[PDB]
Amino acid sequence: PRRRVIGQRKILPDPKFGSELLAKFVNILMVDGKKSTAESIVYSALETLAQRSGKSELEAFEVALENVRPTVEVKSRRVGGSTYQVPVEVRPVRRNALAMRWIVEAARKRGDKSMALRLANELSDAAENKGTAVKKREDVHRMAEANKAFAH
Amino acid sequence: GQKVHPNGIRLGIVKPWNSTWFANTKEFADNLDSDFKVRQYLTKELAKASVSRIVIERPAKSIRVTIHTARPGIVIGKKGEDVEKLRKVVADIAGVPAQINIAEVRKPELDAKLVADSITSQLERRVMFRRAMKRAVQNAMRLGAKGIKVEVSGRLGGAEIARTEWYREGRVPLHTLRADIDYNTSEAHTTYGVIGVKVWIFKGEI
Amino acid sequence: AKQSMKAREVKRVALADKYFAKRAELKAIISDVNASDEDRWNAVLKLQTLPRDSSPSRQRNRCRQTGRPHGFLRKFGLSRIKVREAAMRGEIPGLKKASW
RNA sequence: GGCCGCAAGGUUAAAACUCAAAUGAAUUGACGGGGGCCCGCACAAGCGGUGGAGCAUGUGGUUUAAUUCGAUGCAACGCGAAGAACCUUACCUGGUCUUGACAUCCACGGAAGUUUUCAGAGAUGAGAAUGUGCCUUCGGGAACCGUGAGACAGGUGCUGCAUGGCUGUCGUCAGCUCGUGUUGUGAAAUGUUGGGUUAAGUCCCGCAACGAGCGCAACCCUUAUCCUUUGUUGCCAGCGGUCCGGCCGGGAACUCAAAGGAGACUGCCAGUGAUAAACUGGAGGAAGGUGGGGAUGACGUCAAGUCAUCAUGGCCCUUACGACCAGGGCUACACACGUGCUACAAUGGCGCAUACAAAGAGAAGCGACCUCGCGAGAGCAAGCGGACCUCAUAAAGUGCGUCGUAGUCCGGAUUGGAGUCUGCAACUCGACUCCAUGAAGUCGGAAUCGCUAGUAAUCGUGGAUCAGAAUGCCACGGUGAAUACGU
Ligand SMILES: [Mg+2]
Ligand SMILES: [Mg+2]
Ligand SMILES: [Mg+2]
Ligand SMILES: [Mg+2]
Ligand SMILES: [Mg+2]
Ligand SMILES: [Mg+2]
Ligand SMILES: [Mg+2]
Ligand SMILES: [Mg+2]
Ligand SMILES: [Mg+2]
Ligand SMILES: [Mg+2]
Ligand SMILES: [Mg+2]
Ligand SMILES: [Mg+2]
Ligand SMILES: [Mg+2]
Ligand SMILES: [Mg+2]
Ligand SMILES: [Mg+2]
Ligand SMILES: [Mg+2]
Ligand SMILES: [Mg+2]
Ligand SMILES: [Mg+2]
Ligand SMILES: [Mg+2]
Ligand SMILES: [Mg+2]
Ligand SMILES: [Mg+2]
Ligand SMILES: [Mg+2]
Ligand SMILES: [Mg+2]
Ligand SMILES: [Mg+2]
Ligand SMILES: [Mg+2]
Ligand SMILES: [Mg+2]
Ligand SMILES: [Mg+2]
Ligand SMILES: [Mg+2]
Ligand SMILES: [Mg+2]
Ligand SMILES: [Mg+2]
Ligand SMILES: [Mg+2]
Ligand SMILES: [Mg+2]
Ligand SMILES: [Mg+2]
Ligand SMILES: [Mg+2]
Ligand SMILES: [Mg+2]
Repeated sequence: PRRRVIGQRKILPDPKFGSELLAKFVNILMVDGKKSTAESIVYSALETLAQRSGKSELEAFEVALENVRPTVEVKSRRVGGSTYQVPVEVRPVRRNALAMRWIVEAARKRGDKSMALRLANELSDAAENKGTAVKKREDVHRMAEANKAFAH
Repeated sequence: GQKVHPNGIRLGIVKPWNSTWFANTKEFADNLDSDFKVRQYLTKELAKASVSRIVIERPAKSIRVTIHTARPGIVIGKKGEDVEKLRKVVADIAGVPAQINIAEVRKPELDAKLVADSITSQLERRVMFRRAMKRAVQNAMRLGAKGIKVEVSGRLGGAEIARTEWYREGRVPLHTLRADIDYNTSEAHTTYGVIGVKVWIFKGEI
Repeated sequence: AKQSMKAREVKRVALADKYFAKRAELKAIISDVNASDEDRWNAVLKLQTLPRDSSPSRQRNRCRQTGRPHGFLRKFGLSRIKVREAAMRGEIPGLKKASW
């Protein structure tokens, strides 16, 4: 905004892991204000993935997170009718936000029987670079790679 | 834009109500109907008596009406021969026994209703509106009023196009709630149509 | 409104409160379950005899001053315009602008 | 026409005819695809929708005997209307009235009312018994019924471009003026410009200006913390009894109720600043810099809306443009648009069991308990003019089982049969219940809307209007997000 007055709002930790990042993930996955459903879904998926992997929920989630997060994006800038695609860096908080949002949106578009199974399969795939989320990240990286001539 | 009623916004702060009775839902509409008829009647007869406000109160199964006037002698009559007949007619209208009190208005040029009625009468008698408005403002200000505003709108002077003109002196802070403002209006039926008159009078802070 | 409408309302009120008791008794006869269907038939045929204006449902609420048939409020007996007019002058006891 | 020139042309130089102006400089606004400095869900950053389907509702058009009238870029289209079967009703067809459906004046026969009968769709016409009085100088005055004339009554008929009153919008934008003085022949200017600063013509400093008014802010309501008084129908910490029911005896600690106070003021600390105004941060505290929300709309603009709330000038009709009654219409239907509701499913559908609210209404009213009915409901019938009784089990949530991606155990339009209730009367044209049926619809082209926090999204509850008739309007709580680098 024109004023630049806002600050930052406090977020509560997750119920049974003591982590803020999982709480943010649950919030991203919530619809209509039904938080209990979202937290149960994510807990079930994390448990299934930990069983099928063996490491834990925490660092498995983290490992999937480094494989999807971006490092540079583009912004439009109109000049004379067309637009420059200028590349700019991404702050780490925005990196986490974009990673989680891409993960959730990719998982929502699948043909499994339950949302927990969808999310677990997608995030296990993304842990080793096979899903649609990593494809979106690669596309963003490629598009930012092409237009570096305007990167001042 | 439009402005709020100066009387309505100060009823819980400085101005008091004109009706001070209590009733349930079954009596409320009838009480307002009877009050309307009583006020209309007393306005009808007492026109040449310069009455400002009529306060109606209902103690118990009866009624008490207090009229504020600037000519109490003509209202009272001869040793009270008029108050009794007015009381009897009010008792007939309202269906309960009645009692009537008279309150004298000192300095009748500081009451907005009286000034509005005077201006209306002068307009009816074919007097130039600027003349009357200036006299009203001077008369009000000479008696110690803190401010006065007088507005006249309509088909002034018999013109083909209507307009609005107003005069003001002193302070009239309409946005200050605690301030004491007396506001009242009047209508004049000239040979070309209606002319509206509004008066604001500012007296004191608290 | 027109004076004709006010006259019609007055006449309807008169007929209604004149025939109230007879309407009540005939309706009570009809509404009973333990009776004779012949008596019910007679009561039905008798109920139609009365003038239509004796029904309380034939009356419309109207403003006590102007006669407007829309915007009525039962508490005061006036439509919105007249309620606001009177309320702004302090002629309705205890009523004031709300804010919460 | 003359003179000059190779030519292009140069030079000297008229008239008829036509209009009431054409023109210079400066003043106040408005505008610029001119320049600076700011603001706003205005972009950017995100979430959810509309435009496609079915249905509700308003509008345009067409049709009709009539589909009554008005609003009709933003600022009309769930608008007047907070609720059209009869009434409402203002429109159509038919049947009737003429001082009259509604007031005053004069003359005459007069109680007011209560049952009645025939003809008629009703309006109305005629007839049959009955009380025929009440203060009353026995003169009656008259609550109020019928007849006869006119002076008159009546008009939702026209003109919002003749008007009052009331409302929309720019816009909760920070602006708009005046007295005296001074400057200019004058329209006008200064003040109100300049440097900082603020949400603000907010404040400080300088200044041919010195002062003042309407605006901004404060005074008003509600919410968040604590204190004092009173304890019923409200409360139960410490004690006694219990049928486990604050149920009883009891207590005034606590929640709570409603009256009166304290509290938040850049008040204190540090730094910058022009020692100023102010700005960045910290302590204490329930709350920190306008804590949150509402009320409050300057001078004016749009010949904006309203003669159908009402009032009113002028015009118009008076056996009719006024009045009464029955039936119909405002609900039509090749089509086009606005605002909504319900969906297209597994973050779900269905079955069983179990937690946690707020606010509000009630006497031609709300209606428990018990009995009958699968059901809407019916019968009998306590309590309540209410912190006491009724409305009136909150829903999403939680645990267990099933369905396992199918036009389906998704969706509930249309249609047939049988009923309930309100109301003189549910054909046109009401709501609701039961059984049967089971349509389009698999996320919606070009376009387009709202929102910055207890907000969006989603789930329930109450009220006005009202005999009956909400998916609309106005209110109340549960759960509860994403994002804002920047101009
Ligand atoms: Mg009339
Ligand atoms: Mg009705
Ligand atoms: Mg020549
Ligand atoms: Mg040549
Ligand atoms: Mg010129
Ligand atoms: Mg010029
Ligand atoms: Mg400019
Ligand atoms: Mg400009
Ligand atoms: Mg946007
Ligand atoms: Mg649609
Ligand atoms: Mg229409
Ligand atoms: Mg029109
Ligand atoms: Mg609306
Ligand atoms: Mg009708
Ligand atoms: Mg007007
Ligand atoms: Mg001079
Ligand atoms: Mg200015
Ligand atoms: Mg100036
Ligand atoms: Mg200047
Ligand atoms: Mg300045
Ligand atoms: Mg100021
Ligand atoms: Mg203010
Ligand atoms: Mg602190
Ligand atoms: Mg602090
Ligand atoms: Mg116009
Ligand atoms: Mg207008
Ligand atoms: Mg119009
Ligand atoms: Mg009209
Ligand atoms: Mg009819
Ligand atoms: Mg309609
Ligand atoms: Mg189903
Ligand atoms: Mg499917
Ligand atoms: Mg069925
Ligand atoms: Mg905002
Ligand atoms: Mg809510």
